[PDB]
Amino acid sequence: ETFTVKMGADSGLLQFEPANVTVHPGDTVKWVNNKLPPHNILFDDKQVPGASKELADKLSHSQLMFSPGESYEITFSSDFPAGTYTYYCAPHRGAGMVGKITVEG
Ligand SMILES: [Cu+2]
Ligand SMILES: [K+]
Ligand SMILES: [K+]
Ligand SMILES: [Zn+2]
Repeated sequence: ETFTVKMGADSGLLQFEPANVTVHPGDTVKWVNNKLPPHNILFDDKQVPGASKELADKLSHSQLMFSPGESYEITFSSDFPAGTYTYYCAPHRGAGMVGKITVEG
């Protein structure tokens, strides 16, 4: 299954929408650039299962997305550890533009 997360709410709020997503192995999360760009998607090393920097760096899309409809996807395959992956947008960090993917297992 694919879950679409908007970067910037339709309401014009600096939020990921939905901010919290629960996922099963094999699912994809697709971020779509929506309102009030730019946005990016950063996972800190201590905010993914096992605190793996190698994992968090692979998943982080640090490059800025400016155009509506730009997208980035992660397929959380069985290669991914179960647990929480907490992320944020650097440009809007002070606005609380944060999210969390929970991979069940
Ligand atoms: Cu943002
Ligand atoms: K993070
Ligand atoms: K940062
Ligand atoms: Zn860190």
